[PDB]
Amino acid sequence: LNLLVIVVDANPIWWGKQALKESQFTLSKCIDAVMVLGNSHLFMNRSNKLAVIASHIQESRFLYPGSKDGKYELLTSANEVIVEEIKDLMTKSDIKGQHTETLLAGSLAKALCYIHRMNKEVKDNQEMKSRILVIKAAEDSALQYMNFMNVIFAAQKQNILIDACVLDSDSGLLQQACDITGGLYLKVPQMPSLLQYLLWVFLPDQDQRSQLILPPPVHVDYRAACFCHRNLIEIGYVCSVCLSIFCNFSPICTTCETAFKIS
Amino acid sequence: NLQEFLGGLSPGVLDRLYGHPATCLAVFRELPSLAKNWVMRMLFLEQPLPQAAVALWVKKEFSKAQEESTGLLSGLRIWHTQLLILNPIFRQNLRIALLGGVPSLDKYAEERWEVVLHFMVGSPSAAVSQDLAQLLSQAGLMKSTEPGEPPCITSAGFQFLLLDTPAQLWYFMLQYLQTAQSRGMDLVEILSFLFQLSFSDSLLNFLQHLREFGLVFQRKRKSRRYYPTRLAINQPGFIVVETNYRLYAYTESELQIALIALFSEMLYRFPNMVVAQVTRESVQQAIASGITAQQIIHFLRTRAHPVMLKQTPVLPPTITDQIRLWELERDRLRFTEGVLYNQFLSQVDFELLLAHARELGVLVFENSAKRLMVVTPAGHSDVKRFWKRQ
Amino acid sequence: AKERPIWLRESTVQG
Amino acid sequence: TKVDEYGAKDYRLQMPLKDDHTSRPLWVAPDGHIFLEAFSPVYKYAQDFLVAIAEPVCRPTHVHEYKLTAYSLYAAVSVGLQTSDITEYLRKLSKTGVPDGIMQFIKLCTVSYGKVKLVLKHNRYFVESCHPDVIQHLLQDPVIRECRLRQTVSFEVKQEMIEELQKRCIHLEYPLLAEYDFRNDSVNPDINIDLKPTAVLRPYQEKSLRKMFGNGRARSGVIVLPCGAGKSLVGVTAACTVRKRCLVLGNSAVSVEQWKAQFKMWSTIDDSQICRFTSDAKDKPIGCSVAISTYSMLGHTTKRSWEAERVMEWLKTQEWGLMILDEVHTIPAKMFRRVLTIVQAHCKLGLTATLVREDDKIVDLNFLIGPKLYEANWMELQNNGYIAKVQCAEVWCPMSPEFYREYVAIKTKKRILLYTMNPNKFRACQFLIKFHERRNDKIIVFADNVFALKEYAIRLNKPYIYGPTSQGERMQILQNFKHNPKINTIFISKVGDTSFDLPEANVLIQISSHGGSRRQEAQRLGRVLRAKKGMVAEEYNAFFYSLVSQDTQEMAYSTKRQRFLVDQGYSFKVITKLAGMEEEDLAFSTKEEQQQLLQKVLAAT
Ligand SMILES: [Zn+2]
Repeated sequence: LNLLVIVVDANPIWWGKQALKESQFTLSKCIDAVMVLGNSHLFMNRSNKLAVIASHIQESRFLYPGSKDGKYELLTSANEVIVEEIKDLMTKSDIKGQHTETLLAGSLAKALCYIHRMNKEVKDNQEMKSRILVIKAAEDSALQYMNFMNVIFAAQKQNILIDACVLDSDSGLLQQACDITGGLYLKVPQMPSLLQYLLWVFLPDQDQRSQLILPPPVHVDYRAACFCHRNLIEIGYVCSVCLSIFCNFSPICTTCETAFKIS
Repeated sequence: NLQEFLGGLSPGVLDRLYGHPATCLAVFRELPSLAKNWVMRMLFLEQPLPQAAVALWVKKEFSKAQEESTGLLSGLRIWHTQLLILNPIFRQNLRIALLGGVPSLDKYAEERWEVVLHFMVGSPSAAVSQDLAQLLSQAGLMKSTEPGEPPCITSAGFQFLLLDTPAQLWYFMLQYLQTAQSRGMDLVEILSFLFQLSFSDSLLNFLQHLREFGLVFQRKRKSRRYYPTRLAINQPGFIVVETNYRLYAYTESELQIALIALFSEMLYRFPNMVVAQVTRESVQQAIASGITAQQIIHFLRTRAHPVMLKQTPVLPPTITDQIRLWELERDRLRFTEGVLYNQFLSQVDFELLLAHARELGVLVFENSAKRLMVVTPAGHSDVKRFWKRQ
Repeated sequence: AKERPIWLRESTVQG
Repeated sequence: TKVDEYGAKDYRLQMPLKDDHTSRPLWVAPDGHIFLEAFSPVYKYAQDFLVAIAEPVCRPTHVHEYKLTAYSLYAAVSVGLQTSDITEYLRKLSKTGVPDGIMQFIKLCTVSYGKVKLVLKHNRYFVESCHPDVIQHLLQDPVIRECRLRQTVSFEVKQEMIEELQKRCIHLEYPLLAEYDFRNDSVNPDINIDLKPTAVLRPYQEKSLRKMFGNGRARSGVIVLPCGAGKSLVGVTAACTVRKRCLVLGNSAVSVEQWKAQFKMWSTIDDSQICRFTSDAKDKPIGCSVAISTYSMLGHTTKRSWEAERVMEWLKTQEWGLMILDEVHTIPAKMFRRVLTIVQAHCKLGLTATLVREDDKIVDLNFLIGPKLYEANWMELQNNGYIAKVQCAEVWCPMSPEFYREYVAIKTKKRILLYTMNPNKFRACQFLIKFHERRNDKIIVFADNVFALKEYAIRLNKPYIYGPTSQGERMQILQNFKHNPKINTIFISKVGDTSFDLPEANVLIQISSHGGSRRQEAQRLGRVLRAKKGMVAEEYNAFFYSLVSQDTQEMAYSTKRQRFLVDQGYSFKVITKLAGMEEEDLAFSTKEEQQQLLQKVLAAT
């Protein structure tokens, strides 16, 4: 079976900027597209299961743990729960000017441990191939690099595919993240037609991904920079403690304070 | 299989059968691997697309999956070339199906099916139902020929009996649908209910028959609401086999003892166990009744006690081989109706007749050295007409 | 080496 | 007594079911049949108890089958298990209770034991009994008075009528006690025989010896052990333990020679103290006590050579502490059984490996010697590695058309010589022998028909042995088979199964069979049971092939013949066809050769 997890980056600052701009695309339509993708994923098979996480500057919250219109009861429950919870989360939110960058590493960590819990609980008879369909919507924060890299490596070890679906911006950190675990990277330039992209590129599971034509991966610039400048550097002088990429040879690296002996 | 059943249908019945509530989803689940993905893709397109794109939309490796899926869905007529847009009705119904618009029950199903099988076998005590009896008689697994005397069991009956519960029930329901069309019950209306289960007068009668089979149980003096059993949507073994053709079955239900006695000689019956012997007499009796060694081997394997699961193979090779040899010995002499020829003046005419018989499929066996052949009586008329025509 | 014969390793019956 | 709609008897209203039936792994049928589980954790304890109180009839891998009788219950009481001591534990183990019929049967059998004891003293057999009422009500029939020679009440009885009186008592419900109190016996001085430390006793051998010596007094009975299991060692150990005069009875010259060799090898008793009361050679039988002789001689009915007459009179006069009888399956024969009454012995132990026969005279052994004390578990020995694992197989050979035509056409019994000699079986045996010869496996071909054996042996230029074959040539052929690498096969006739000490062989092909003889089948199978130096049970190094001809009386004989082996647990795998036979070149590859063989068979007359 397959356990899909949709990590939606619903950043109020950026999505409300879109709302002020009165652009055609809106967070409501984005949530509807994600809902349709999840419904289709579960539609694929009974054993398949899904979950949803929403990201905010403060924290990240799960959007998912009759036939009034002649509807499938389970998907109806999914629609109702996600709609109600997303509206509640968006309506209620404190204001903090100091912190405005969208948070994604914590959401991905919550995801990873959730998949671990489900993998433990599920019967050993059936094998579960989990996936994380990250949908970024705003620029990433520099300070989150370390934790995001930790969670990416944890995902690599635990065999989960991070399928990135960044839109309106190309996050180098996120493309690097999905490249490590082999997840697909699609940058949709047509936001209104986003759902067609999901039902083709992302929706097919790892089982059938190899035997299918999908957009080629984007080249990844594995840049390195010294802690002085944050500029690209091809040669780094790291020590045996900090393991930090530096500018040039120095008597002692500041982040270490070690008694380096010249020679 | 359900795929066979749905493939054996016309477009006119197919589009009607594609009802809004469930059919578009039940038939979707059938889509084995990949056709699901294409159905989701072109669920939102109002413009048909060229076939070359679908052809090249699968890598060179594993293309056979592409062709087989395309052929299966062409048979299902989900789309039309229109030159591959999906049927508008199916598209709308599928969009409406995609964000648009118990412990006692299983025991009840088990008990009802067990009593049905008890009646199927020559059990003196069994549930009485004239409709069920006549339905089984016309299902092709039973023949009475005398209303006063209880109906006997035909050759196919034993083969059906020895099948596992899932396949047994599925084939029984397949025959139910085929006979429903014959009796005049609309096939589409009854079929849609089965799909709806996994999520009118004819409906009431069909639900009554399903309840008699034990798949559903209203539990409220035949109310509108029903609670389907586990079998409606669609266990450890107990037999221990020795190397001396001895079976020790931990059986308390008389059905299992009867099934074992169908092809074994019973020796002792303990409260929680029974001892039987698989001898030539019993095995050949079953084979003459109509069973073949494959059913017996499969039955013993599926009802295999956990003790013998450790050894590989589960069933001893000596027992399996002995059963197979016993079945083979019975059909050592193969009988085939035919007509022989004699006194061929010339071999050219014999060869020409042989070619004609091969073309028509009449020939069954030929002997060039002896210049003779055998033809079935059905082809005897054809060959006689050819000879008369000269 | 010293492996068992085929006709004893597996059933030779046509089934 | 109650029969269901099917063949099986109904016991729903007979006995109840224990609530902890899963814990209890034992079953008890009213007829006495018991079905034990070989997968239960307490299987070993249940096996020991059920072997103690009952005799196996079928011991497959999963569910063992035992049945108890009066003799088995008497043996249990002899080893000292009281009616309660057995029945209480039987009820505890049983998962479905104990039927009242079995309860009363056990009670009656146990109580009717020990009341009458038979003790021979000063060449006189006294029927002692502490209870006098037993004799008082036992002297009703006139046979006792006519038999008798013309508390603790005892009376002398005639030597000749002992067998008749014993079989009478068995059905009279007062079994006689044959226990020998060798520990307390001063009439016959103990012999200087000891068991050297070199001899090693296997666990099953020790268990059988313990069952025999259930108490300080040795019990007279029959212990069935495989020929390769060391039954000779068990008998030697029994004699050494008895420490009194022992008379071992073989069945042939080879048997007596092997018994003397075993005595010398495993017992410290000096060579001069052992004699061979054999016509071919003698070692002063009267001089020493420990003796080895033969049934034919002791029961010889015709004229007796003066020296043998003196020896026989000495044997009759003397009293023997132990009477070992090997191959007890032949005892119920007229002449052989006469030896039991001819000679006097306190306990007559019996050893054998194939205790099976067609005529219902095996039951007579229970009173002729005693209850079957022990019967080794062949499957357990195979698992423990004491006996080489055997891949028992039955090669089906389709009969040739012409041979089948004559066979079916003639209603006479030339078929024995006909179906035993057909081209298909000839080619099958040739190919099998070739395959094993290139595999370096030792072959011992068997065939009842000497004519067929000779024909096969000449066609394959192999050294066939048979009855009137010279002893020197027999020994030469056996030595060549054991030593010479160039030869690895010997074609032995029925004489092979009688008695021999042959080298361990990796395969045993049997082209022909004497008939439905479980005795012969087991006797021939025992040859390859000789465990190798470093083999393994799962390797199935040993193979046994019983070639049969399809659609012939040989099939019925083979099926009736493999009953004992399947009861032990061996699974005979059927081989319809052999891979590589078509490619391999074999004799009788053309119709003409089969024609000459058929003509020779017809001319055989
Ligand atoms: Zn440092």
